[PDB]
Amino acid sequence: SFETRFEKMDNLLRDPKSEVNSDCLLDGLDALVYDLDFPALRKNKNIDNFLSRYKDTINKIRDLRMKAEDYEVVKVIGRGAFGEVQLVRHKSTRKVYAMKLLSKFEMIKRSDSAFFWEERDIMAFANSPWVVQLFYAFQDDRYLYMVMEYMPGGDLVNLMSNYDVPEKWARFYTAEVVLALDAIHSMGFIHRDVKPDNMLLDKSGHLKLADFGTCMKMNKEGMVRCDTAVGTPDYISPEVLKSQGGDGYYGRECDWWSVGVFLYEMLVGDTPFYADSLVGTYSKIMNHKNSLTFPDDNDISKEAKNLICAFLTDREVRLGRNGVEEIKRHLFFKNDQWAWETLRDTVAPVVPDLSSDIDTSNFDDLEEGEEETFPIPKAFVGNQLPFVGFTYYS
Amino acid sequence: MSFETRFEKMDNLLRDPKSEVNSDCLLDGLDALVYDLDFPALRKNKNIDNFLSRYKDTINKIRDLRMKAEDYEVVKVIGRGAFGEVQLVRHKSTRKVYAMKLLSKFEMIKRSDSAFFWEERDIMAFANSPWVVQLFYAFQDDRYLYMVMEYMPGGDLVNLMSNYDVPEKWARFYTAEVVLALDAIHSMGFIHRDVKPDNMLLDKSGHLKLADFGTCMKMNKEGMVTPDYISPEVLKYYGRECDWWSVGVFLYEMLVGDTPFYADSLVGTYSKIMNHKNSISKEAKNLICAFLLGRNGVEEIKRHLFFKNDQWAWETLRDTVAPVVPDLSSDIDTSNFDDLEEDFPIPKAFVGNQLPFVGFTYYSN
Ligand SMILES: CN1CCc2nc(NC(=O)c3cccc([C@H]4CCCN4C(=O)Nc4cccc(C#N)c4)c3)sc2C1
Ligand SMILES: CN1CCc2nc(NC(=O)c3cccc([C@H]4CCCN4C(=O)Nc4cccc(C#N)c4)c3)sc2C1
Repeated sequence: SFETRFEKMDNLLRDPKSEVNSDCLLDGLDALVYDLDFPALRKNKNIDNFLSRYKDTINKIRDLRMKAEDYEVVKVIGRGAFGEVQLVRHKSTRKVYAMKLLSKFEMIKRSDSAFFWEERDIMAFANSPWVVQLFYAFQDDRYLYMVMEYMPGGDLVNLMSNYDVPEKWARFYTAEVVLALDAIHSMGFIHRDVKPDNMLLDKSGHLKLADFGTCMKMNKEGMVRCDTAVGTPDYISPEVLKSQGGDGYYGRECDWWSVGVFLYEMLVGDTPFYADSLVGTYSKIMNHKNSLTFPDDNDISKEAKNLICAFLTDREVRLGRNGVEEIKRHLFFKNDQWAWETLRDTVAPVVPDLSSDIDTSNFDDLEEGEEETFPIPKAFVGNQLPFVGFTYYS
Repeated sequence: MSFETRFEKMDNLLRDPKSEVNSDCLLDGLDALVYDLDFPALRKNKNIDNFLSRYKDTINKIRDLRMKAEDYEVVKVIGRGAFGEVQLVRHKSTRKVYAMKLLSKFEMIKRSDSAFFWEERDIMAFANSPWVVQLFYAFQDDRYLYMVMEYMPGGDLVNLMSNYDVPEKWARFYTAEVVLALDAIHSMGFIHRDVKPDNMLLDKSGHLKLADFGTCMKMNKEGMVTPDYISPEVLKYYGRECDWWSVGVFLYEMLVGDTPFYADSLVGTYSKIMNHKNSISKEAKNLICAFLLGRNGVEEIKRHLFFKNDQWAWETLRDTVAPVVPDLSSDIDTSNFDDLEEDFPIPKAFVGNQLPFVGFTYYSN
């Protein structure tokens, strides 16, 4: 039908979740100009006639649509594998944001050019207080940019380093992670990277997850198949650690292992499977039945020890294997202060004392090293193609 | 400048039908990219493979949704050109009757003539003049370019001169219509470069309107930019005066019966044009020699003694009764059109054969 055709056709161009969205279609024309404008390629009569027709307008569009120049970089608050997070202020609106830039070169070289898609969807369409919001997503020939919600309270690895965390506080932050992970599992995702570095605090001192670059969409049975181990050497689970070609089948239970590791470091001060060599950690995780030992001097309760050991076991005997309510039911979470249904509405243990909209007291100082860039191509390579459709505004 | 104002201007370019980076033109890019990249040799590239696995499925969904040649039923082949043909079509859903021009993408890539259609597109789509054949829809596939236009049931002026012994009264009318038609094209900043009776078509009322614009070119700076109708200055930048030469050639052929510079060999015609100085009314002769004038303005042409008549006025010429009005029995009547017969390689690396056609798609209203 003619009428039904243009109803669906126009639906595909305004939809923010659509692959062929208005802002995603421009990314194609933009990447094409980036990848074709070279002397060797310009020798082609077809490539030359395209560039002479679209280079003029594509430059005007480059100035109009969101660019890195529109943002005033205040301070580098974080640093990752493929980039760094900066505290930015938009030059026109004067709004304060946290911007994460991802190196397109480091992504092409290391063949890791697909991890950002799930993170882009989760942050933009989560609609949960447990997830750091993504306001704008843009790009250029060199980087991918993610203009997100700024967390003035800082990361949790900054909290345990600056405070001697008691059990009362540990009870709160663990319960927040449990509720936050359940929200991610509700969207049908396994985080595969639960660590205090990814847990960030807002202006009120409440927890919300931030790095969703290790997330995977769960199947109808709540499982996932992976030929590659992903996470952090200390927080990684034994079933997801040995995950290789053939034997790489696991559910959401691997995310509960990382909660136990987190609670241990929160109370003991060190990770449970820490070793001076990275291979030593690997062997300790697989031998958790004999490797997991608590220090002789204890500030920690019997129920906290039970909750750690309930999480730090084999997948088939691990806590949370039969719903999230199984975890909520544990004796360690039984308290007089808060309730599960209204946990984010109660007062946080630490509330950040903020003097200005650009306060970075909770983030420890970092150096602002030279990077590599793509060589000129002798023929079409299309290095900008795996990034087409990343641009988001809504 | 400012954030809020940048989003308004960016949204304008996306909706604007005259814009190069229009909504329908942006899809052409993604469409051409899938056409040119989906090959085994190219799919060996990790970047090309990851793009196609992500966009080929959704682009095929769009190809079905967007306008196709399958949406129209071909009634009769009314015309034929160098790179294509003109067919009388009926849109299967709306049942509307149109004239559809096809252009071979292979013939354009081979012969290197992959830019002539751009002026033909802009003139027809954004003219908003009764003197220009309207373009309703413009679409494409991996094989052709399609131009869904206004159908002219009255036919071409070549058929008129062949079927009627054209008197001066008729010649005065059709010449004045061409003059008003060319003035409208010059107003848009375009020079025809090939004004001939084959390009002049008649509507249901018998009124003239120009159609073939493959020889046109946009005016450089102020106003500067095929045989026998070719002007000597073209032969060798020239202005809009070259189109007025072709009007005189047209008026001559309409009254005499033959072209003024006709020769049995094509080479002979070329020499006769350059030697125009040596190669049935006095006022008709005065006009033919005047064009062989109009350099200053169009009013100079209108104020000639040949155009002085009791029948029509220059301001209301298209509103008066035409000399010949086509007798049409049906919406698919092709009596004024003479009958005609009904009837690339896999790349080893990126060639981008669909790239000079990106941005051709147009949808009116
Ligand atoms: C192995 N492959 C799969 C997954 C993967 N993943 C990557 N990731 C990165 O390259 C990266 C860059 C900058 C920053 C971060 C992380 C780690 C440090 C803090 N951070 C925040 O995103 N912080 C934050 C996030 C949101 C808001 C605020 C604030 N305020 C801070 C990560 S390469 C890569 C490759
Ligand atoms: C060297 N280069 C110069 C520019 C150029 N140009 C070309 N041209 C073509 O390929 C072509 C195809 C079909 C039809 C026509 C022309 C000539 C015959 C009729 N016609 C109508 O366009 N007719 C009409 C146009 C609009 C409405 C109706 C009706 N009814 C009829 C031309 S190759 C070429 C290459």
